Amino acid sequence: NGLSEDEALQRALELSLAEAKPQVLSSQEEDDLALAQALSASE
Amino acid sequence: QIFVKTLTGKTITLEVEPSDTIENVKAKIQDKEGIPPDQQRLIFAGKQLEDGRTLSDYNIQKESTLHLVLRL
Amino acid sequence: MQIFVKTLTGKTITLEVEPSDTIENVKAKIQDKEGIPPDQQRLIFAGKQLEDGRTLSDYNIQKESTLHLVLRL
Repeated sequence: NGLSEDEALQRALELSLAEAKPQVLSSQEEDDLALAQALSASE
Repeated sequence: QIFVKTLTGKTITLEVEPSDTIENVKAKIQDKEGIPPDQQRLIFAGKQLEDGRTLSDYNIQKESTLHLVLRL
Repeated sequence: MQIFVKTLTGKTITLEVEPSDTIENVKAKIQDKEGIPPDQQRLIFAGKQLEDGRTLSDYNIQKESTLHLVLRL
């Protein structure tokens, strides 16, 4: 009714291509630690 | 004035004092993006930010980018 | 010789090392390259994860080789 899965999946799909989490909370802390740590340290 | 970057690159900006804890920053991030306090992680210089500490305890001063990483 | 270090994030720098160089030096090589302290690095090659004191010769690292990298928190 509100949101079952497809409208959450169809989005979840499209971010993985765009390799991006926090728009739809897609990727994991695991992978985002890598980026955030690689960014924060290099930046 | 400190930025809060994300993996998408949604650079949301915050205005908090050096004396303000990271607890406040979690609550201020809540105000901006609806995200519980215990499910956020803020990185700076490849170093984890604790709750009890303030921006003065670490070397965070001004125009400082703060990389956010959520957990499920 | 010239080897490669592959992050999980997608970044890939090429290095200029020698067989007799230690793993600490290689991690310090990354540091001046991309700004990462040695204490926040896990170099992975030939299945094992590489110890600090030993050299690239000890782990048999060829030329044009890929050493995978993970950042420790």
